[PDB]
Amino acid sequence: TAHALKDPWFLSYIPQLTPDTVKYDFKGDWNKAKQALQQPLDYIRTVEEFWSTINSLPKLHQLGNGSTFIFARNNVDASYEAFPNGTRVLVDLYKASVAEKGMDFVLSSVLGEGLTYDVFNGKKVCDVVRLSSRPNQESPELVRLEVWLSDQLYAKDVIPYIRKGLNEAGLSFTDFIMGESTF
Repeated sequence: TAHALKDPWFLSYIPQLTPDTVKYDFKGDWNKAKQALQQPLDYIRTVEEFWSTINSLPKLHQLGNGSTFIFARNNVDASYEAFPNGTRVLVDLYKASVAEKGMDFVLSSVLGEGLTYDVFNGKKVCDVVRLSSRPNQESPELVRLEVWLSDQLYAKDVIPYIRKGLNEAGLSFTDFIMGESTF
């Protein structure tokens, strides 16, 4: 009937979340801007819900610069403070079209627990996936995906697995760039 995910995931939206907008809100306090700007969207509990939610998301680049979608395992807080020995595997997707093929690969791999059994040996290292509109002068449709890891030790294994998966999803070397930002 309804095919339950290993864990439910909470989907949230932060409109035009830029490092400059946190000046309008409390200077230091991130929690203030978060409580103010963040909108809840969906609670994804099943595979059927996952695909309706994914295949019904508004295009990131068509929402303003800095606009962010957050998928949080068991409704956890997507804050860097929550994962002290953690990191975030970055994927920059240059076109709007490739960002769609890339998001499908990464979200199915994470929420579908592909990463868990292929890279983490059954451990739930990933609890957050973030997607944001990050245009630049050269790339107006630029989208950033972030795969947050509980432990940095797995990043060196997550980067080639995601890269191979993206190349297998039909993305070339120029379609995306792999990155890493520690916590």
